[PDB]
Amino acid sequence: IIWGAYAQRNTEDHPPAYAPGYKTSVLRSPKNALISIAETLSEVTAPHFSADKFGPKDNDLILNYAKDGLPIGERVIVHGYVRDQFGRPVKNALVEVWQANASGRYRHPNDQYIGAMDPNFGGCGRMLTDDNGYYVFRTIKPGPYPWRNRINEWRPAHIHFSLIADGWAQRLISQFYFEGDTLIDSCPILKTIPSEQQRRALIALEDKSNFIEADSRCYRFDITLRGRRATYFENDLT
Amino acid sequence: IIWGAYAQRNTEDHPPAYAPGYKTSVLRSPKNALISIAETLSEVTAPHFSADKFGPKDNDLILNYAKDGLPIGERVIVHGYVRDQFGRPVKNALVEVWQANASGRYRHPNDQYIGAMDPNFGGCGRMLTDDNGYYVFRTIKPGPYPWRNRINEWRPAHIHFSLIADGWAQRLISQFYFEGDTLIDSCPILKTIPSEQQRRALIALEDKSNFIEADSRCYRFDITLRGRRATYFENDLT
Amino acid sequence: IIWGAYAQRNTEDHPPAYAPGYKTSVLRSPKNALISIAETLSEVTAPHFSADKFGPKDNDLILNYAKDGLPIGERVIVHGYVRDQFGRPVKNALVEVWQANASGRYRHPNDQYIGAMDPNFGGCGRMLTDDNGYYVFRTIKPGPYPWRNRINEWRPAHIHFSLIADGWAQRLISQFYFEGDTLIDSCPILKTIPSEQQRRALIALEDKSNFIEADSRCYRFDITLRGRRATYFENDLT
Amino acid sequence: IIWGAYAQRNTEDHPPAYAPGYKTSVLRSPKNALISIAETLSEVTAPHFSADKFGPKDNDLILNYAKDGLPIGERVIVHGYVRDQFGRPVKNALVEVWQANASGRYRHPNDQYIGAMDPNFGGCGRMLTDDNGYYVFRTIKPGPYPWRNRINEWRPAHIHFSLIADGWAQRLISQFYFEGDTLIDSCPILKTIPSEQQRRALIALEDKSNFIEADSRCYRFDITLRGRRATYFENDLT
Amino acid sequence: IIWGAYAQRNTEDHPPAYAPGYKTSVLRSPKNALISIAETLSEVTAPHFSADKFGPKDNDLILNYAKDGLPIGERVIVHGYVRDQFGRPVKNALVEVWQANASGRYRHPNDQYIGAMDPNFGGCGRMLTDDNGYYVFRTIKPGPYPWRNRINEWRPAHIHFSLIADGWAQRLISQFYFEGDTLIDSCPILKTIPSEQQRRALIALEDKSNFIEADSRCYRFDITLRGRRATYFENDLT
Amino acid sequence: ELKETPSQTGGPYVHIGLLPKQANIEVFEHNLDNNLVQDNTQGQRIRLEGQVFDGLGLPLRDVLIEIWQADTNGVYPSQADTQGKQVDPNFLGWGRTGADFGTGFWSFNTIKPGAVPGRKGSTQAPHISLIIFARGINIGLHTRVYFDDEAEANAKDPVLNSIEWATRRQTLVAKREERDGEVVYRFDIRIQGENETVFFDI
Amino acid sequence: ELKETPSQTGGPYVHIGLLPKQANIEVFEHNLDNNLVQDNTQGQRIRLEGQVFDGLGLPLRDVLIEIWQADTNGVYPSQADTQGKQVDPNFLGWGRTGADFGTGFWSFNTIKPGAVPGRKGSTQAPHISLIIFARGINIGLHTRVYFDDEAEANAKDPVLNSIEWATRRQTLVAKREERDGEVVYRFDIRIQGENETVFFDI
Amino acid sequence: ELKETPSQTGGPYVHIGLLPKQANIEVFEHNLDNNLVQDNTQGQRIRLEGQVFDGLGLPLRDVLIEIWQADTNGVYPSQADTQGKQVDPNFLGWGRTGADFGTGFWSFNTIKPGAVPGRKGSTQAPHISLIIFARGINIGLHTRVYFDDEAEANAKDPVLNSIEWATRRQTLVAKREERDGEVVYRFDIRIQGENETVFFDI
Amino acid sequence: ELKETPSQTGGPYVHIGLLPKQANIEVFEHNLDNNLVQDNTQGQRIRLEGQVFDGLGLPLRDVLIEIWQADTNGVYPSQADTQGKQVDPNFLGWGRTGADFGTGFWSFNTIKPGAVPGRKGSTQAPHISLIIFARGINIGLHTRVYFDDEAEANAKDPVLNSIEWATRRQTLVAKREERDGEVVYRFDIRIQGENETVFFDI
Ligand SMILES: [Fe+3]
Ligand SMILES: [Fe+3]
Ligand SMILES: [Fe+3]
Ligand SMILES: [Fe+3]
Repeated sequence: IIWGAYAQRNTEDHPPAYAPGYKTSVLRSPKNALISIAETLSEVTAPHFSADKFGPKDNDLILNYAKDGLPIGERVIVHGYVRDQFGRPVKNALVEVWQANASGRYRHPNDQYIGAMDPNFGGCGRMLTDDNGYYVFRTIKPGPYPWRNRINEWRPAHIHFSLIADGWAQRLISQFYFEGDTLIDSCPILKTIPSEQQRRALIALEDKSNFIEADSRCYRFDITLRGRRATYFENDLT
Repeated sequence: IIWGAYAQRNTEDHPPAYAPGYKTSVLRSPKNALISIAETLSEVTAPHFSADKFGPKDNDLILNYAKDGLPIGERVIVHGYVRDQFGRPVKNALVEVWQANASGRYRHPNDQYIGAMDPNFGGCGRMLTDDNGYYVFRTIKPGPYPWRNRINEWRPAHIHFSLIADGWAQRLISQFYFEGDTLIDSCPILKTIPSEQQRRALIALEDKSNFIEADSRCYRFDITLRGRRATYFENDLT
Repeated sequence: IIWGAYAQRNTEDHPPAYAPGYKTSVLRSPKNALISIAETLSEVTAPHFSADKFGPKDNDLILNYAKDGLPIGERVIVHGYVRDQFGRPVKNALVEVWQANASGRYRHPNDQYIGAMDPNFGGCGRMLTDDNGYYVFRTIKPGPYPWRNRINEWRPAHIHFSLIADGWAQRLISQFYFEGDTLIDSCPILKTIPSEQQRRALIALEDKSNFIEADSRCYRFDITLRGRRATYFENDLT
Repeated sequence: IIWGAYAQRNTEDHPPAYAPGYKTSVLRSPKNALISIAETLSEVTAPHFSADKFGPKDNDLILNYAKDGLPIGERVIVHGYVRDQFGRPVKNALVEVWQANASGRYRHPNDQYIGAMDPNFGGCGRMLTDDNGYYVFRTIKPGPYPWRNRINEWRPAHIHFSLIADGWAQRLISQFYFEGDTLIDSCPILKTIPSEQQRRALIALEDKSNFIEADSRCYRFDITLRGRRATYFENDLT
Repeated sequence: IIWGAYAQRNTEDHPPAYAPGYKTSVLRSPKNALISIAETLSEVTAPHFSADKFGPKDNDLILNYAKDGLPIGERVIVHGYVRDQFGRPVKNALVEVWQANASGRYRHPNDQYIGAMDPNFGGCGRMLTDDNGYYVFRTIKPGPYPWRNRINEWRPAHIHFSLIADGWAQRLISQFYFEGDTLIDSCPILKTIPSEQQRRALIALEDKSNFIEADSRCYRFDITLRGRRATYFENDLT
Repeated sequence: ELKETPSQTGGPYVHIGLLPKQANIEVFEHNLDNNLVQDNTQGQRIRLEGQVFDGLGLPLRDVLIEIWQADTNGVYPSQADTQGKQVDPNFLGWGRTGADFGTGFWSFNTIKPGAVPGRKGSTQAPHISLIIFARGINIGLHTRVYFDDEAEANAKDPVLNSIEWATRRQTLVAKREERDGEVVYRFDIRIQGENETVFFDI
Repeated sequence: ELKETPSQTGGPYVHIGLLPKQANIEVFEHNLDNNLVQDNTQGQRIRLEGQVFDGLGLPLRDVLIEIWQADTNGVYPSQADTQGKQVDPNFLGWGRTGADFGTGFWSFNTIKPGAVPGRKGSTQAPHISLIIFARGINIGLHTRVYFDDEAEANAKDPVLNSIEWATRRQTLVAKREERDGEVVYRFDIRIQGENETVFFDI
Repeated sequence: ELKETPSQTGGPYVHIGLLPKQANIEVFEHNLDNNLVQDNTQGQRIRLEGQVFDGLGLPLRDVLIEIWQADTNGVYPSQADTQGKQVDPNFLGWGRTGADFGTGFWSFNTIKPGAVPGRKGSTQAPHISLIIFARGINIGLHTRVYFDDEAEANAKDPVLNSIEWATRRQTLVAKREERDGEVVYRFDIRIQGENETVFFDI
Repeated sequence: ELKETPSQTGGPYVHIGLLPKQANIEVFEHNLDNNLVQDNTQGQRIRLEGQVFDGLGLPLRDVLIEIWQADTNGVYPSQADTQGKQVDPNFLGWGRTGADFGTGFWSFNTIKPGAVPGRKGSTQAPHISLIIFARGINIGLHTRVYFDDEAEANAKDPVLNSIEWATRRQTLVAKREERDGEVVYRFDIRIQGENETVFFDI
């Protein structure tokens, strides 16, 4: 198989750059339209990360920062699959996540929220997807986060995730939420996304059969990245 | 992959132990609730049966008991797949079936039904599922069976089946019926099952494309067993 | 009848000037709102074109540029009526059209599309509507056109048309498409139009009864222009 | 796996032999009913074609006949999968296609249509499906074809295809159309097919994600052939 | 305006030639399909009938045969318009009608129905449409007619009509019925027509506002004939 | 756009309205008939006769026939004729008749038509357009009558050559005869079976 | 379970895609033809020829034909053949041709097939599977060609005996002839009417 | 009541249909151009030139422009003109041109228009109605060109005074120049940003 | 076919998960950083630094940046590179950093990339692909960094020439400087307003 370029990103399935409802986007959004280009080797290539460099607890947010005891909060496992738009699994992709603790408090110098800090929780982890595009990490369910967009704004509970896969054109950063959270319907950030079906694509579903008795609950969340088209005639990539 | 315990049996997808409509269950059902336990090696292990011990006609109820001639009745083939709840195929599982003959008469000392006995039909067979969880046997379609629950009770045509797979927790015995049988809607035994969707899970479907011309008809019936969860963190099984 | 001014153009039935989805409009759209004015003789008058100046093949795109042979493509006839919003026919209006060839290739210096050029096709014609506002021309159905808005953008097959009628306020340029073209639902340019009913107003309908056997197919497309109101009291136009 | 015979062709999913609406079928349709037979080695076997004999441009109708330049018309790629009715892929099946050019003109001595001939287009190609039953060819989208059934009859744009696979019983010749073509609803030939769902099975779908920027559009079209049943008991084939 | 050929007759809007339900059609219907031809002067021309030859009572079936008194039956007026499929009125077309009397008895040697003959009723008339395609005649409403298709067959009340207009291709003979007649839903002859909308096109509607007090009732019935297409390019008719 | 009014059979009593006199009904002073030749009609007189047979080889005794033709110079007495030539002022070009209730024979007294222009500058062989109406016939059947003594013209006729099944072309050619001094062309129409007459959708 | 893709006529120009050279199109270097005999092909050479007639007794001048057969020993050059015998390494067993645009004649140069095993241990008489494609034909018509010089084998053939209307069996038997030293089997196919060829749904 | 057909951009190749010669297409004998002055046209000749700039201050090299104006006496060569005065018989009053593909400059050779009557008995200052079409422009942009040497008339112009933002009025005034003996009015149009040209909805 | 997972802003605390140490979180032994040069990395060392400014001309003090580039020979350390050349075994080609919370400055220590093959046999000028993530930014912004000392190569670069607004091309060219003996390219990114940096949809 001789691969061609990645399929065109469908701008309609993503939030626009300018979204007045999400205030900080007003000054941090280009006024000019993005210039689309035909892909070259630069856009279809991406770095490789060896698993040798990852620690044993890198995907365990419950223990990778635990000092004196366990973090306070809801023990939950999150897993799922990473595929490209054509359904092909994405192997060995770097998945990085970060979140606030159970109080909705981030371990970051710029966070002054009254929510209590957890000395045993860090809030960040990472993993590589396997040959089936499968990924899995453990964590404490994050609490909603109050922030200043409009004075009384509240982010629904959420986990930040980033992916670096096979092509630079696939570079993606986003956030996923938990099924049933009532704050999902009023979040200005989630509302930057035009369609309803795309908003639901960011919701992790309760996976009851995979709950671990007297231990942890579990959420299922699949991620879809752009996919490459195969070439059967001219190969103009190079 | 390090396997954990089998997912919890969903009591709601099964008949309760006490079902007044099915009379004999009144005295043969515990009054106390079942005590749920965390699984150990005992519950996740099961015996292995070598195919060497099975005869060539073990899965052919039309010929495994034929003496002077062929059994009287509807020549039908029944096949399908055995999977665990997570969709994984169940390999080399022991499947045992037994049924009445075309008259709705069982070859059993305790059966005095006026329905005629067939000297060339036994009513029992067995098989092992293959690597894809596929199974297949041949038989004579069983006739409905009159029995005494309420004086004029009639079991719809049915075949009894039993499975012994990879884990003791999977041990299952049940019965399947044939699509279209009008007796299905009034059977007290089938009605012990709470939901309608679960009742339909016991109906073998007509598989017309797999009919064998001038020979046999065919029914498709898939069986679903409990499945094990994978473990990615602590392994408390042992 | 003493004519007054043309009815106000309904800005809601037209695309706005600023349409981010259609990239080049970002820098070529006024930031200030249009200033509406009461009409004067300047806005209600327009030039007159004598048919004496038009050639016999001006409305025949199949033959007006044919040199050695006929153009390659789908022989189609397009006709319809030009009316003002009040249903009155628009007589002797200048209709000018231009399009790409069957390959979706325009005969224009700035077009480098790989689509093949047709030495016998020019792609432009013109006509004057008759006393009933009726117009008719012949052409080769244009093929879809790939262009760079987003890298893989494709214009559905279309024909460009321009009208100069009785009043300058009526000056209109637009494009019409062909019924059934699946590219119609994803075109960013066609989507600049707010309502769905207005988008459909640009679709030429298959006119099967007017097909010419073993020769040409036919499409029906009516155009509606702004219309003047009659005055029965004060005449402030002058 | 010991294969048996192919499943019975479902006469209801195909046009009858006698179809008055399609005039030439009146004298070229048997008056007697077809005589069904049990299959033998003759019906389940078929020839094998080595790829060694195929040229590099056999599946490229844009270039396999190009002499001085490129053909005039819509550059389109057509791909899809060939499966048997049971979903199994059909490997190394010979696929042969032929069509008219962009003018709806066939390169055939008996075609006198006024539509212009393209000196650089032949209108025929062939391929072998791969191990996944996948096939792919390039071509110019054919223009509708006027013909004499009723005097003003018009075939919607279409491509003729033929398949020779694993069994003679699978021998199939047909035609596929393009999504959105309005001529599809009035074609007497397409109407010879009884059901609506079967008519839609001959429509190639627009595959926008597989469009190649500034180059070609793409259609997806899957073909389903008859499939063989497996045998687990008597093998009467021979 | 340079006229071309008449639009193709839509065979789907007419009864087929072979209609088993209408018995006599079995032996009087060609087995071969009709051969469609491109029209010539022969098909687009037709005879002209001067009104000078028509008598004053030719369109009055109540009086044109009255000898000693008036016919027995329901005095009804029938009028309507004759247009071509494009809505143009058909001027000076010859309209000829004939029907049975109020007893459902025809004044024809071959009619032996027990229904009583009316010495003052003939059952035939004729007219020419005016410049607006308007026609009008007076008559006695015909009674249903028993006939032998199946032994107890009954024609709903009906009037036979024939038209000879501007082109031979327009030659048409048919029958119209009266709104509300319950026999309409079971007539084998009316059922030879495929669609329901076409069957309703033969029903004369009650025109209450045009009833003439203490005199006659009135029915409205419009007739549509094939229409010619205009030619704007080549004129191959001759 | 409107759909054409659906056709229906003329029925067994079609004579009442189209040929009153044959049904013994005298209501009209001027009755349309099967005689197209007037006193000053130009051209050679001819008689067109024959029968119409069903699928059993039996004649229809209730069929009604009409013909439409050009004058001796190939000009139709119709405002739709675009030839620019003056047509015979004493020729209607149309006629109607009915088979005999007893024998099934029909006939017309007319003139042999002149060659009429075909499409794209071609020339059609002399012919008469004919239509059949009757019980059992849902839509009037169209056909043409050519003459066997015009072999050269027929061989070049566009319509006859548009029939790909060559053996059927002969079903449209009437045979010339001469009862004494009168010219008679026999044209038998066969709706079904062998030698089935070619019918057109015009 | 999926439904089989619906069939459609091959159309009048079926030659473009299946027999390019006959349509005067040279695009392929290797063109599939009606010659199944190679240099080292075993068995006695034979020529299969004939015509295909419509309901009017007229030959189809646009029909396309294909045949599928076993080698001289009754073994099909197909991986689906389960006989366990080695097939002739120089035999494709398949061929395609088209009737002549002018005369309607078609022909194949092949080998007379050996007896092939039937169902339930029976033996089939030598035969060639043939299929017809053409304008007017909605689904390819299947039939078989048996040989008249194999009377004894034909009398015991399972397929021929599965046809209860005995008089129709003969329509499947080709007649042997000998143009000089070459063996020729004439096989005429009649789609409609009398002596209509038997067609199978396989 | 019907809705007006929705507008769409003229597109980058608008020249094909409106200015064929600029796209190197010779199909018409009579080509509409940017020259409104004929041999016997009355009034003082003037040249109107300039450029159209986008939001980046860059000229549009694919814009098409048209102008509509009255004759030297303020009478439009239109049947819609109700002044009752005779218009210049040698003046179309309309012209079309396209920016240069390389430089972006456009120009028209015309006549300076006479004052035209305004609404309610007012008098408009001399002006030319101009419209802009181009890729990126969804609906043709309307504007007017006034002349700086008509300061007194402009000060009393109804349209210019209907613009409440006084500082914008100047964007509609072209500057007079004199290349030798020819009068030239420079009129630059700015679609976006500072000094954005006033656009009207007429 | 599935739709791509919708993008969301990285948020103000993006450092927690992508640059833990900058957020004072020590959880990983191996931390990804902004240093692409290793001991045996080939090519001339260079420092890429600058700031990112918002629509007010103020630097973003919470922006995160990543770069992707080829080695000194124009080969990407990616299995997707099809050049067939051996890449520098001691080069990841990727790096990540964050603006300083106080000043807004960011920087990377890397190597100047070699020319990489363009589409259709063209050659791209040396460049580094860069992406911007931050609060207020809904989708990562893509752009490229070219070098001013490669004027000849830039003039022929396909991507730079695909930008029709020529004046914007310069926003993608970093300026070379030399703090003592070290080579430094300054690249300031402006998200909005004048001199707005060109952003690509790749
Ligand atoms: Fe009647
Ligand atoms: Fe075709
Ligand atoms: Fe365009
Ligand atoms: Fe957050």
